[PDB]
Amino acid sequence: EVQLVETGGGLVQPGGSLKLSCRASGYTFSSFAMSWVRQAPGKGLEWVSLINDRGGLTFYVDSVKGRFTISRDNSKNTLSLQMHSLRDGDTAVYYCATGGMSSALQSSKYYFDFWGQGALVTV
Amino acid sequence: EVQLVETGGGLVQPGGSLKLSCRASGYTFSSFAMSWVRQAPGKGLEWVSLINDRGGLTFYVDSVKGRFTISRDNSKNTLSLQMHSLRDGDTAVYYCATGGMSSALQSSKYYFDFWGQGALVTV
Amino acid sequence: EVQLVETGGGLVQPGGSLKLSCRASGYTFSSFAMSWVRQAPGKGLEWVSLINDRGGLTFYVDSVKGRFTISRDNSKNTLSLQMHSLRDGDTAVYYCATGGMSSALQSSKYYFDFWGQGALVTV
Amino acid sequence: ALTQPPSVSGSPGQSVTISCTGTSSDIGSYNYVSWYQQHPGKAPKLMIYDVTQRPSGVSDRFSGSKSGNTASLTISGLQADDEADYYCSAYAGRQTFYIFGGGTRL
Amino acid sequence: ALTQPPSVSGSPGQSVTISCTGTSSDIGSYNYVSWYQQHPGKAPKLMIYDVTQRPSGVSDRFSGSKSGNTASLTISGLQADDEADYYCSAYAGRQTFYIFGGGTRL
Amino acid sequence: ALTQPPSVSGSPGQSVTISCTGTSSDIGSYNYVSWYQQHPGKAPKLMIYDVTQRPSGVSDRFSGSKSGNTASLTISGLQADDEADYYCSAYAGRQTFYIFGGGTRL
Amino acid sequence: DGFLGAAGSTMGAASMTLTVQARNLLSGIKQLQARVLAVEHYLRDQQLLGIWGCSGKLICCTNVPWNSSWSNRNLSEIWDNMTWLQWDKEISNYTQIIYGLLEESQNQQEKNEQDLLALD
Amino acid sequence: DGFLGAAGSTMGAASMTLTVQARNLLSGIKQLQARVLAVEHYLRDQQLLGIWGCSGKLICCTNVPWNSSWSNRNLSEIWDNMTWLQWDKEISNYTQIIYGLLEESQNQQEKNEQDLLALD
Amino acid sequence: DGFLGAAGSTMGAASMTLTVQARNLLSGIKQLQARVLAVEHYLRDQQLLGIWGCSGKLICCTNVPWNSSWSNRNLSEIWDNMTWLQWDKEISNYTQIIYGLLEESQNQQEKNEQDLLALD
Ligand SMILES: *[C@@H]1O[C@H](CO)[C@@H](O)[C@H](O)[C@H]1NC(C)=O
Ligand SMILES: *[C@@H]1O[C@H](CO)[C@@H](O)[C@H](O)[C@H]1NC(C)=O
Ligand SMILES: *[C@@H]1O[C@H](CO)[C@@H](O)[C@H](O)[C@H]1NC(C)=O
Ligand SMILES: *[C@@H]1O[C@H](CO)[C@@H](O)[C@H](O)[C@H]1NC(C)=O
Ligand SMILES: *[C@@H]1O[C@H](CO)[C@@H](O)[C@H](O)[C@H]1NC(C)=O
Ligand SMILES: *[C@@H]1O[C@H](CO)[C@@H](O)[C@H](O)[C@H]1NC(C)=O
Ligand SMILES: *[C@@H]1O[C@H](CO)[C@@H](O)[C@H](O)[C@H]1NC(C)=O
Ligand SMILES: *[C@@H]1O[C@H](CO)[C@@H](O)[C@H](O)[C@H]1NC(C)=O
Ligand SMILES: *[C@@H]1O[C@H](CO)[C@@H](O)[C@H](O)[C@H]1NC(C)=O
Ligand SMILES: *[C@@H]1O[C@H](CO)[C@@H](O)[C@H](O)[C@H]1NC(C)=O
Ligand SMILES: *[C@@H]1O[C@H](CO)[C@@H](O)[C@H](O)[C@H]1NC(C)=O
Ligand SMILES: *[C@@H]1O[C@H](CO)[C@@H](O)[C@H](O)[C@H]1NC(C)=O
Repeated sequence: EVQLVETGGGLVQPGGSLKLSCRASGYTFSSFAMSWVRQAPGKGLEWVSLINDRGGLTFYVDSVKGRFTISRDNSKNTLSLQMHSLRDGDTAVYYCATGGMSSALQSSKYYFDFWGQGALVTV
Repeated sequence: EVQLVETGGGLVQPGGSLKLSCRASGYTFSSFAMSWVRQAPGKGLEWVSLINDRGGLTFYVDSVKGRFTISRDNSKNTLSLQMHSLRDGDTAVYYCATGGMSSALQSSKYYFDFWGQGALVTV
Repeated sequence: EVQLVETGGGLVQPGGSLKLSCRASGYTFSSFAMSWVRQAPGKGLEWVSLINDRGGLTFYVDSVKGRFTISRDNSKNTLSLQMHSLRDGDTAVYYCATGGMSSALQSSKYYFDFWGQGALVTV
Repeated sequence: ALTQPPSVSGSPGQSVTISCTGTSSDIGSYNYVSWYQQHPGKAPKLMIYDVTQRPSGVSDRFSGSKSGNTASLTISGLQADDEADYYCSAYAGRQTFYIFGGGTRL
Repeated sequence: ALTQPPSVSGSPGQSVTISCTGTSSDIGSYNYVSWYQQHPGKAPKLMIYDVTQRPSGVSDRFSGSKSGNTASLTISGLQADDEADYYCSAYAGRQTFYIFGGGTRL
Repeated sequence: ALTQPPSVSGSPGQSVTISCTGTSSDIGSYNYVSWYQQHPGKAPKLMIYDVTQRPSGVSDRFSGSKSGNTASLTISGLQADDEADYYCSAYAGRQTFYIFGGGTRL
Repeated sequence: DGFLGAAGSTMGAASMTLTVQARNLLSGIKQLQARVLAVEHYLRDQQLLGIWGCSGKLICCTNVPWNSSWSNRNLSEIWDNMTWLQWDKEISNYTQIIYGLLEESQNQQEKNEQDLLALD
Repeated sequence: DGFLGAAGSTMGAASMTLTVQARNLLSGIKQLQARVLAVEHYLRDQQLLGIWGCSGKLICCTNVPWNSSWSNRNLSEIWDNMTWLQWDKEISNYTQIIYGLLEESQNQQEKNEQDLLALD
Repeated sequence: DGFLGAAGSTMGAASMTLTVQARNLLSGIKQLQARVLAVEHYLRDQQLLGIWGCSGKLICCTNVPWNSSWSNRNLSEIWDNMTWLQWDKEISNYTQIIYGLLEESQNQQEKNEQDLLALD
């Protein structure tokens, strides 16, 4: 039904910069808020960032507020995440997902409705 | 002149719920802000909560912000305090009192004008 | 071009009060924001306080928010700093300086343009 | 993070419960405690959302509830293909949007 | 909390002072430092409010003052019936409404 | 505070660089990293403001730049009269207006 | 689109053209009377928004809960399948009830704000 | 109560009916002139509230201290024992003084707000 | 000074007299028509400020950047060496462009505010 496919880089050294992107199809892209969630190779899941459906509002976990930028382009059906500094604790598989927020005139979400395959970020 | 009489429960276990109430007479109930103050059996006094004369505004100490609810009913001349969780450090005699706040068009209080007898809360 | 001359006291004991002032000439006094910067006898520089050109807005470092008051009088070309409590860590040469802020319709400063000679405050 | 048991197990056909315990500011205050099923090497699939709601495509063997500050997922009729790492996720307000628990190995 | 001496005493008929020392953000900044007299086993009675004000019904032997960040209650003419735990209470702003000191045993 | 090397030196006529390293919230985010020259016993004189700007009256031997979270002052053509304690100062937002580094003894 | 172009669009889409209709509200005796009435009507609507605490907004959120009896449709039907003309018809009978509650809410808020400002 | 029902009530009680009187301010040549004047008066009062920074409030607090000379009564006498008609009579001579100070206060506040917004 | 006294002063100095000109905007058929037009003009300007989110301010900052093409002068020349009449003449051709951008900015802000309020 819904295909979310992440693209990204490989090995980056601490203090560098890495950009991820997520392509999506099978639903109206502009109708859903989207987020990034990461899983360290041996640990569980944690939320990283959230962007609204319009793209004007962004939210981050404190640990990435000064390092990560989340953006989207609704004409290209593309979600992007630009990361700077990338310390050793940032090694993880980064998944893009649909859901997590709703724009007042839509019913509540507060869940991650669709998940991608995940890009592997190694520091 | 002014009679403030607290009513309440006895022994409650940690993780439970306990409600106190305070009846008052001898003054216009709706004209005064009211508060709850507690005294541990072997210690001094500390302020717990404050409610306005209209009941729309409530204030709490940080240690009870997620546990205690203060409310009043000006037709029944009744002040109520609903407590949840009730950890061992919450054992105390709980007094209801008149004063502590004033609604802009009245002169300043910032003192506790009248005191009740006190309910004993044992965890 | 611009002469900034600090005046002040000598030895004060902890818990006391000391006032400094700075006279200025050679420029339009009311056109510039001013600040106080202190240097401990054996250390480097740190910013202490900032006042706008109009005098309505004041800013302080957290360590002096409850102790120092900054004010100015644009008819007397005088900048004043009233200090209370004055703990041992407050011993320093206190310089008055021109710059550090700009009132929206002026170009940015964010630097200290002119410096005085410095008053020595000993606790 | 939310606290979950390191592992839950049982025989095929039996019902088991995976709990998730949080605090008053997250599971307690908000009725938004979703559950995900992550097979090893795969992305998580959504199993439960809100408190008791189930996405279309998920069978009736997966259910859940909330009491106090504790939420739980009940998996009845255990099947051989249900082995996965299960996670809970709670909405925790405007400053901390989501809190995930540790994974539970079924 | 505010700091008070553990105990104050004197002979009948003498004047004694019970001090209360706070900080700049409470006694210093606000002129709202009340005093209460709590007989053992009984609820506290109000003795002083604002800084120097006295409620009706309280005799002229109870007075007080404020200087810097230190407030005090003066009890002149000590009587046998004045034995009580005395407390000070200061208004400390919008986030911390009231701060009480430790009790002083007369 | 900002980190600077304890001392920088070189022969007359040579170029040296005095670095200043901060964090993302100050040198990184804002293009306001000024430099001052303080001769011992005297008040500091302004040498650099913004990132690359130089006040009138300061010769062309004093320049500077910013990359990432690191700013630097370059002093070319070292003279005998250039011995001073050099300081960097960064604008760090509304809560923390200015951050100074440790002094560098030329 | 232009003036009233969104009239047949869904409630969600038409909420994005509020400035178009708003501008067109202001844009011998009989004509002076018509113009004076147009001004008085406009001012009554602005006064009503002011009373509710919405004096400067085209979209204004409040503290009055939806009572369900007024309309038991979910948000998806109202914002995606209905036009504003249909909504206006559907809840016409409850308009004054809603307006009364909105006024009461703001009066309480003003008093509460004043009381919070009185705290030293 | 209805329109002006609180006129004889105390200043405190009458402060709870501000929306009743506010609604009733808006509610051939001679009549057009009367209506135009009513509109101009209303707009002058709204402009004056805007100048003071009270454009959207019925109860608005400011930064101008009471000067005592205007009235040396305590709050208990003013709010519990006086009506608004008596208060209006008592301080009529000082109305323009108060208005002037209110305008000055807002001008300083606007400049200060702009200067705070200019900080990066 | 009085009404329009600052007309020949610099843009900075004249910004301190905004309340003087603002008060003087409100201060048989032909006269009624003139008064009705004066009211309609005033209300259109107030509506326009409301659309931009500046309904209660005389000095209002926004989120629209200066495009440089409109005017490439620095702040020192504009605020210290020019009058408002010269500035008004200099950018007359771009007035509607600026107004359009201001409206767009507020519409986005209103939607964003609503979405932030929707977060539990
Ligand atoms: C009219 O209805 C059609 C079909 O639903 C829709 O595509 C079209 O956008 C509508 N017109 C407007 C102006 O929204
Ligand atoms: C809804 O309105 C009816 C009156 O039509 C009222 O009786 C009912 O209590 C309202 N619902 C709530 C939840 O107040
Ligand atoms: C809205 O109500 C209709 C009618 O009961 C229902 O078919 C539809 O699924 C509902 N939508 C939501 C989002 O609840
Ligand atoms: C409103 O009242 C009329 C009767 O005057 C009735 O026919 C109509 O159905 C009512 N509408 C609602 C939504 O109650
Ligand atoms: C008129 O005066 C009496 C006596 O003070 C009072 O009880 C009554 O409420 C007053 N009327 C109003 C409308 O307040
Ligand atoms: C009160 O007003 C008078 C003028 O009538 C003035 O002289 C006096 O200074 C004012 N009081 C204060 C505290 O400014
Ligand atoms: C107000 O002033 C009157 C007249 O002096 C006095 O009788 C009354 O007690 C005062 N009230 C207060 C609360 O100060
Ligand atoms: C106001 O002025 C008049 C004289 O015109 C005087 O009789 C009256 O007492 C004055 N009122 C006040 C409150 O000063
Ligand atoms: C007119 O120009 C002169 C010279 O620049 C200036 O001093 C004066 O203030 C100006 N007039 C006004 C009203 O600003
Ligand atoms: C300035 O305006 C022109 C149109 O006149 C436009 O092409 C240009 O992109 C604008 N500048 C910026 C930075 O957007
Ligand atoms: C403003 O521009 C003029 C003309 O280029 C220039 O002479 C002047 O120095 C500039 N001022 C500033 C502060 O940049
Ligand atoms: C505005 O347009 C006119 C032509 O109608 C032109 O002469 C004038 O220079 C233009 N002004 C600007 C600032 O572009």
